Order: sequence, then structure tokens, then C-alpha cells
Amino acid sequence: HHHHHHMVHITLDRNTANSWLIISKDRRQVRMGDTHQNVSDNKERFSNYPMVLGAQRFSSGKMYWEVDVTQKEAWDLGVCRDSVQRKGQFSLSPENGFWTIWLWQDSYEAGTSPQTTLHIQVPPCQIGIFVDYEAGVVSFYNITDHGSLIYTFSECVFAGPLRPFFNVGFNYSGGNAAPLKLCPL
Ligand SMILES: CO[C@H]1CN(Cc2cncs2)CC[C@H]1C
Repeated sequence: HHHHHHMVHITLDRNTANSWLIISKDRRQVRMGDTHQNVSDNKERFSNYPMVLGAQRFSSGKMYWEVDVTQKEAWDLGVCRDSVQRKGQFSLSPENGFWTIWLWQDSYEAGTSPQTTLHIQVPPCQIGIFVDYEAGVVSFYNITDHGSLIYTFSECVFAGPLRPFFNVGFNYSGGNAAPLKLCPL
């Protein structure tokens, strides 16, 4: 792909984070802690899952960023509406305001309803995410495999400002402690 020139500098919004997440000083890395991280509750925090939003809001234009997923067993990545539900249980779907892919139990899937199987021959260590607001497109790229396409959501109905979306996943196994990291431009 040739989307690299739309690169944006994403930082994580501490206030949106689940209370078990640990965000680095530079706001560019996040991981699951082994306990509550001693923060106050607020209406922005994702309560049920290890999720956090980027601070940036997008309502026009073309945007690109990259995320490092090295040695993780489970994660979700993409974008979401600013107004997504924060509390309780919900599915990641465009109907609920999410445009995402994930790794779970050694398979990759797109967050459609119902979910779509992805075909990835080279397990990615870094994921590229491209958003074209005007066109209604969210695309995912395998940076480890020379930028090959993973998935395109088209005919997206964003219906609001978009925020970068992250889920570090649970660590029930002891094999999923590694962070998500925003990769440098
Ligand atoms: C209902 O979700 C809660 C779960 N709790 C406890 C758990 C942590 N390790 C496995 S369950 C963490 C904060 C939030 C994600």
C-alpha cells in the first residue's frame, strides 16, 4: 500500500482506559496489569474489557497509524465512534459503532456481525490501520508481510467522530502480558 504519507501521531487517553491498564509515560504503549491500577472510576472507562481509546478524534480526511502486537495471543484493534457504550457487555460490530479486527485462539477475524474469517499466512507483528472518512473505508495491513491487505470495511456509516480503538486482551493464560505499542512514523 501507499497510505504511509497519511501517518498520524496517536496517543492513548488514560481517562478512557479500563482501571487495570498501565499506559506508558509517553502514552504510546499499554498493557494489562495484574491488579486494579488505583485510579478513580469515571463514565468514560471501559468497565468489562481491557480497552482504551486514542485521544485523537477524526471527522474528515485520511489517517494511517501502526500498532505492534509482538508475542500477543489476543487483542482487538481498529476505530470506533466517540459515543460507543463503555459499561457492561457488548459485541464489536459496525451496528455498535466499531470497525475492528482481532486475534483470538490462533485465528484472526474481522468484527462484522457475524464475524468474518481472515486469511493470514504470515502472523503479523505490526498492523497498519487506514481510515478514509469521506469514502467510508477502514483497511488493515500486515506490515510483517510487506504491507499485504488483511481486511477492508467499506460502505461504513461512521455516524460521528472516530477514535482509535485498542483491546490488549485478558491474560488468563499467562501468555498474553505483552503490550500494544504505537510504532514510530
Ligand atoms: C469484568 O471485567 C473486568 C475483569 N477484571 C478481573 C479480571 C482480570 N483477569 C481476569 S478477569 C479486570 C477488569 C475488567 C476487565
